[PDB]
Amino acid sequence: EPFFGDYCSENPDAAECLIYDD
Amino acid sequence: TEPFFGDYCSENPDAAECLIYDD
Amino acid sequence: EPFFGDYCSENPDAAECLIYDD
Amino acid sequence: TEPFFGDYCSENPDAAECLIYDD
Amino acid sequence: MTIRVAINGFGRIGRNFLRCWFGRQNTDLEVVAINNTSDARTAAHLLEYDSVLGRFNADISYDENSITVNGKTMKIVCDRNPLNLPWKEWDIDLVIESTGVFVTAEGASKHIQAGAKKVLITAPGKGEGVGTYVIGVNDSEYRHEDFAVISNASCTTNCLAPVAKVLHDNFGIIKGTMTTTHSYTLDQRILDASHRDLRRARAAAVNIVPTTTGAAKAVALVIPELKGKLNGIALRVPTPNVSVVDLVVQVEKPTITEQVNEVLQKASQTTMKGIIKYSDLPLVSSDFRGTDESSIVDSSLTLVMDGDLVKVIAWYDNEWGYSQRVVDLAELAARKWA
Amino acid sequence: MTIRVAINGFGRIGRNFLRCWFGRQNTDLEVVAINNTSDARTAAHLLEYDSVLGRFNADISYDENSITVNGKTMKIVCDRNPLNLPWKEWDIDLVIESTGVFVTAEGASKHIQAGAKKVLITAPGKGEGVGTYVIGVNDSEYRHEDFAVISNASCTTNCLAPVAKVLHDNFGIIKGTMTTTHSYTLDQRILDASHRDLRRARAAAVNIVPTTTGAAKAVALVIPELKGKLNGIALRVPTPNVSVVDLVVQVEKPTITEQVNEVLQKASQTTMKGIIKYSDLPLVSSDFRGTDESSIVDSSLTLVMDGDLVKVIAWYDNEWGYSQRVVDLAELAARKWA
Amino acid sequence: MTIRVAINGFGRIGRNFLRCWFGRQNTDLEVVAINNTSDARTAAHLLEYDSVLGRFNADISYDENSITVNGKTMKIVCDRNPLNLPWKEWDIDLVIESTGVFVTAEGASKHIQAGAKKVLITAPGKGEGVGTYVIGVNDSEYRHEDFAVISNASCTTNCLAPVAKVLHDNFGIIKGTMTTTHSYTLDQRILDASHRDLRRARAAAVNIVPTTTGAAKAVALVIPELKGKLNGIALRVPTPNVSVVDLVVQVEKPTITEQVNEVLQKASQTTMKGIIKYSDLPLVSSDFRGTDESSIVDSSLTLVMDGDLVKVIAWYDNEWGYSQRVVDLAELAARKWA
Amino acid sequence: MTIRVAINGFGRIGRNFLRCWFGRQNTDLEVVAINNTSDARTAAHLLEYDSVLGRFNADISYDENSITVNGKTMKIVCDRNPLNLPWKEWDIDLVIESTGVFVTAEGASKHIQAGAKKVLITAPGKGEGVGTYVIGVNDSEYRHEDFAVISNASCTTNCLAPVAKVLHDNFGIIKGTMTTTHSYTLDQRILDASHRDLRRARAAAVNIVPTTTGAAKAVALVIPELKGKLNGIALRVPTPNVSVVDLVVQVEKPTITEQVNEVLQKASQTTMKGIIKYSDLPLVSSDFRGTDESSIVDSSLTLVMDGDLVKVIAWYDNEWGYSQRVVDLAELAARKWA
Ligand SMILES: NC(=O)c1ccc[n+]([C@@H]2O[C@H](COP(=O)([O-])OP(=O)(O)OC[C@H]3O[C@@H](n4cnc5c(N)ncnc54)[C@H](O)[C@@H]3O)[C@@H](O)[C@H]2O)c1
Ligand SMILES: NC(=O)c1ccc[n+]([C@@H]2O[C@H](COP(=O)([O-])OP(=O)(O)OC[C@H]3O[C@@H](n4cnc5c(N)ncnc54)[C@H](O)[C@@H]3O)[C@@H](O)[C@H]2O)c1
Ligand SMILES: NC(=O)c1ccc[n+]([C@@H]2O[C@H](COP(=O)([O-])OP(=O)(O)OC[C@H]3O[C@@H](n4cnc5c(N)ncnc54)[C@H](O)[C@@H]3O)[C@@H](O)[C@H]2O)c1
Ligand SMILES: NC(=O)c1ccc[n+]([C@@H]2O[C@H](COP(=O)([O-])OP(=O)(O)OC[C@H]3O[C@@H](n4cnc5c(N)ncnc54)[C@H](O)[C@@H]3O)[C@@H](O)[C@H]2O)c1
Ligand SMILES: [Cu+2]
Ligand SMILES: [Cu+2]
Ligand SMILES: [Cu+2]
Ligand SMILES: [Cu+2]
Repeated sequence: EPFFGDYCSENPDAAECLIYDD
Repeated sequence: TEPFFGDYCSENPDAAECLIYDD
Repeated sequence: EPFFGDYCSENPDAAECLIYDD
Repeated sequence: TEPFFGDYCSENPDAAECLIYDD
Repeated sequence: MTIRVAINGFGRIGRNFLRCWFGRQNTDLEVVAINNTSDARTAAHLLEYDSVLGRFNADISYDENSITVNGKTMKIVCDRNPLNLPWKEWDIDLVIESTGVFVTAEGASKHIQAGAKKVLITAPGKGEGVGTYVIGVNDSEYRHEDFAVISNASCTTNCLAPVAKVLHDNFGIIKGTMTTTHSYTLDQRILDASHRDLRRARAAAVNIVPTTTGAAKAVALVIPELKGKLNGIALRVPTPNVSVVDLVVQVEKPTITEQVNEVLQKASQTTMKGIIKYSDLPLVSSDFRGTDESSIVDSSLTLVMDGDLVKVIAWYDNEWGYSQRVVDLAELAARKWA
Repeated sequence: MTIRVAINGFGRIGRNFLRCWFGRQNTDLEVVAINNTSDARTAAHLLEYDSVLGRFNADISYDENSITVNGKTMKIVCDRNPLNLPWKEWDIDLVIESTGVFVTAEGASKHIQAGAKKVLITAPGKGEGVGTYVIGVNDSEYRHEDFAVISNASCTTNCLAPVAKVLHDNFGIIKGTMTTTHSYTLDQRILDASHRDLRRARAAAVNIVPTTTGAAKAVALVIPELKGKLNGIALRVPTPNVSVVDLVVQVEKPTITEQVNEVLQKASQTTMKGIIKYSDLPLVSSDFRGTDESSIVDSSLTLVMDGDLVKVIAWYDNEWGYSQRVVDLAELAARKWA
Repeated sequence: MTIRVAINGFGRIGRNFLRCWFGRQNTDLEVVAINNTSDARTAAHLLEYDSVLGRFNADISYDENSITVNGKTMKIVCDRNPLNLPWKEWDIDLVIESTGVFVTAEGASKHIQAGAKKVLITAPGKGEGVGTYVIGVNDSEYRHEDFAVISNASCTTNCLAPVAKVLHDNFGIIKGTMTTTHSYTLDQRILDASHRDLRRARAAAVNIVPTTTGAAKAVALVIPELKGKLNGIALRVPTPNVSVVDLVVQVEKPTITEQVNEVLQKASQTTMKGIIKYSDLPLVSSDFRGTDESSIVDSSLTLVMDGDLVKVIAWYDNEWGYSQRVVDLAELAARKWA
Repeated sequence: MTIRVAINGFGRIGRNFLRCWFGRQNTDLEVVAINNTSDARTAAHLLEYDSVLGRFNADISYDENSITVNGKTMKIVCDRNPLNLPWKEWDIDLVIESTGVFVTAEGASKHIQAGAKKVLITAPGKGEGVGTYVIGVNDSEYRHEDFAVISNASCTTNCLAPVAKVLHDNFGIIKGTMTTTHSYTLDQRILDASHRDLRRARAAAVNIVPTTTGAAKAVALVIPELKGKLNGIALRVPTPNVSVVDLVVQVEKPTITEQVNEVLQKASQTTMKGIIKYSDLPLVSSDFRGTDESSIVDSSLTLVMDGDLVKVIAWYDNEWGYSQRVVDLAELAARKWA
């Protein structure tokens, strides 16, 4: 989570962060 | 046609709802 | 195999007959 | 361009190799 | 009157044509027989379950050699040779020739030699002696005794003509070119495979595939004045249904974008009512699945380059829209039998 | 007799829910507000036109701050922070959390802080604090005062749990694995693009993309007995909607394929009626679009390898089917509001 | 030192084979003739241009009756009846049977009658009389005089058998089931069209289509031990090439996931070297295009539910991978020609 | 000389641009830094594994904050704000602005305020003060001191201009219209989802989606004489890469189809060598993946309606072809630094 940990924390709906449990 | 996207896209130019590539 | 039995027998490569074991 | 398809398609007009729909 | 009709080729246009029929107000036709390369079980299953149209909401059953839909049973024949079909012995007045194979005046005629009194080709007719009719364009020139073999032209022609007419009457077309971005069809191979046409030989769902077309030149068959004026090509892309045509005509009477749209809209409400649909919404191809009209003008796309170079964009559900026109053409012939 | 509902996240599930609701005869709900990252215009447009569902047959209009469908007006908001939503002042009882970003009790709770009384997450709850329910599996164990934040689990769990139950209650599951061949979803990229999940980063419409799922385990929340027994993976494939689960479980009570389907078939018309559908037709995915049931067993595909090894294949419209279950859950809570 | 080979059926496998052959450093084969339902022009064109493989980097020319690639000329014939092929006069030792229509010893034998000495069917043999071999699994049991008609099994069998072996030789398979998420193939229809198999009749690029397969059992021909233990189904999805198998087997010797991959990984660099590839990267289907191995294990996806329940996922380029194995088998026979 | 270059936006054009570079003869550029919305691990994985280009054959590795390709290490920055980039402290001469977001003269300038001496926008530049160059069309008018922010225009313009030029010089274009059947791109949603542009909001892989374009009008920026003469639209269809443009220009000097083709072919061999490719084979879109030229004229599609209405059809690998031009433009600027 180097980048995506902090990044996805502020923009959880960003194209690079969406994770839908399928 | 900017009752929302004007500001939103100004502040979040890379949002999925804002991307416009000149194909 | 009413139709396809006799039909596919004469035209085994017909669009309606091809069956590739996958 | 009929060294084969001419006769083949004449005799088998419904073959997968012969179908031509005027889209 | 209620003429007896038989369907030769129960494919996309075949089954679509039926469903259009089974869903209409009143009818001067009566589908009594269906010839297909399959058994009745298969024909019944495919008319019900459809990847594009969705499940057919109707009572459907079948037996060793026929299918019944909402009480109506239709005989199921399976002979690849039209000459061997029981047309005469089944008092068949009209045959819907939708196999995609017997599209020449010569091949279609085989239904006549078999007893049918008239044959309707659901595609451009090749050869001499065929009457081509585009509903809303030249259908009023229909005469039962003019031709034994008639054609409903192609789906692109059915989209192109109605619009070419309004643009000609109103502005007079000098010359023009066209391109249709069409959904792939059953004549294309699913994967690279042998084909007399090297482009139709390529994997359909993963390619943009150019093909020659006689839809542009065919428009001349219903609008004589345009003969030798229109030409174009086709590009098949990865969608299973619904197409769009791109028409660029040079006009004699210079105009502006708003004028072109105003007349197209005028017609959609008057003369071309039910044939040309006017759409001012920012929609996409799938939004037109099920549209009955033949041409669905996308007004926001209309363009007029320097007063006399007009470009119109029209969508058309090539399977369903065209089929409505085939049912329309069959009705015309039923209302004028003899 | 009626609770006011707000929809947070007007996406696939958010819009499928609204349409499932409008399609029902009777309801103990009243959708009065929607929060989304768009304007009212975009909301009304995407609700009416859908690439998968087709056009919404309804009277839909809109204005700067609301949309109206068949006489019912719904306020349109656009605040990404739930803590700023006027839930208290709009007397909102239930909030449908379908943004896919507030799946923990903590996050969902922000709606409660904003004044909502209850929140129903349309996804597996993350962390502790949320009550998970699956209609037809443990909906009977619903207590209004148990959790202010509930969850309808994932779409796979809704298709899996109902089948696993009948399989456990009749043959007793010792354990098993499961693979779901799923349609791609909005968390995947259309083309190779950056993503925290290297597989989800790959072009979704041209790849078979594996992803880790929790669905297998999540069943343990509605069927404690299976705690730690099931497990699985997911394979996303190039289709926009409709998925199918492949369940292989080691039964405790040796049986035969005919029995397994006999059981399943029984449930479809009795206990799991309306939840599980029993299909014995040679169908394909598109055939299941718009199917209200949660699990659609393909009987002809059931396998029993050596009396104790069972393999079941069940289809499910991950969007529409699941959304009917969300409406169901919402309705339950409405009928038991405290 | 060299056998003359003829290719019957210049389709996907027929052309993938020819390209796999040209790509190798050394060979004990010489492809001298090709029979197909096309002209030499179509043959040269589809060999050079491929939607999946990309352009064939080679010097390709043709004329009325032959194609030439990098100096080697191959005679082009077009007789659908094998009994009429000039195999005897062209001194043909081995015939690659890849038309998909002569899968029984009876049919394949027609090439022997025509004068060929051996025929290698690129598909599971139908009926009795054919010898089935899977490189790396039982290729060691090859005897030139055993069968004049051999088979390289199906593409799934080639990915499955090699994995099942390592799994049986290390943990001992008690039994298991398998599902293969397969790319669509030429036996499916591009759009809903008539077919003897109601599922194969549905639009392949827009549906998930289940089909019965023999691959699971066929493994029993190269691994007698597993006779009647494995079984499976197939799910065809909208991708033009590359598939993946989902194998779930009840091991006899309880183990752990890390061990299972430790074993598989060992084989990839030792026994099954060149046959099984061990991948521990978060990859997707397209990444495996052009992969020479027969089975590509996705380690991160291996599951061991309760020590004895194992689940393995293995990718395979059903066209290219399988075709390398056909070249391998052909080469074997060449090195052991009697 | 070897100027220092930084890449802002390591997406499709970003990574494609790099691979074009890493595969060239000699270079006057040196990519030293890459800013992207991701970590170095992700940037390295995506440059190697590609759904379209296939695996990158090169030595690739990465560390906590950089990636090395064939011995060359490039720093990896991850700041969404160009103003905060270490351009000054990293002596960055040129920035490749390929984020798709900073395409206005104002936004691109932020790289300058951060230290970069020049910025190259891989897309049409909006606003004033930008120098647009189309290699092979007006690239000889390049002057290092003319503009600090330059643009390589769009991929469609890069296909349109080179052809519009040859057709203008040789026949002089009076007016014209165009339509590009383009592959979908990352600005479109994978499924119906919110978007400021209702058409880009629709499921990309299942729709033909019209979009406005400034590619036609942009041609005027490199061929001043055409200003106010060309206009058109775009239609995005379900293919991940490779596009085709349909140009219809009214000419002053009447001609015939063979003449138009003869000059296009002449140019492809002379003046437009390496920019316009001439193709007389019946190919499909996927056959052009990897084509370096910008315009690939499909001669069999050329048409001339009544001597003065010309229609040309040209393919272009929008990702790879365009990238070669971006690397071309960067080289020009390197060879003329100061
Ligand atoms: N968008 C469209 O699909 C469209 C629109 C307008 C016109 N058309 C035209 O309609 C015709 C058929 O096209 P389609 O899309 O329905 O394709 P299709 O392949 O689904 O339909 C053809 C049908 O004919 C049957 N058939 C073939 N040979 C036969 C024979 N000898 N006897 C009896 N039945 C036979 C096939 O089994 C199939 O059911 C073509 O000429 C085509 O150009 C198609
Ligand atoms: N097959 C399915 O799509 C499916 C099935 C079951 C469950 N789910 C779950 O439902 C959730 C949403 O899935 P979806 O398919 O509808 O995706 P989606 O992207 O279409 O829907 C999300 C919607 O929420 C909006 N949104 C995002 N952040 C927001 C915020 N901060 N405030 C207000 N609105 C916001 C978006 O604009 C969008 O309209 C996920 O958790 C997903 O796992 C999806
Ligand atoms: N993934 C795969 O494609 C795959 C993998 C393993 C095995 N196979 C097997 O290989 C066989 C062929 O499969 P394919 O994918 O190459 O299909 P295909 O349709 O592309 O190839 C068949 C070829 O044989 C030709 N043909 C048909 N009948 C003929 C005849 N009577 N005489 C001469 N040529 C004839 C066709 O014109 C075509 O070129 C099948 O049995 C299939 O199950 C396919
Ligand atoms: N066919 C084509 O793809 C094509 C052809 C010509 C021009 N273009 C143009 O290139 C541009 C990018 O298109 P693309 O296809 O490469 O799309 P893309 O989405 O793959 O690439 C954009 C990249 O920019 C990154 N990014 C976004 N915001 C950022 C920020 N604030 N800072 C740093 N990085 C950021 C993204 O993570 C992504 O890696 C567009 O303007 C487009 O019109 C595309
Ligand atoms: Cu048409
Ligand atoms: Cu799910
Ligand atoms: Cu296989
Ligand atoms: Cu472009």
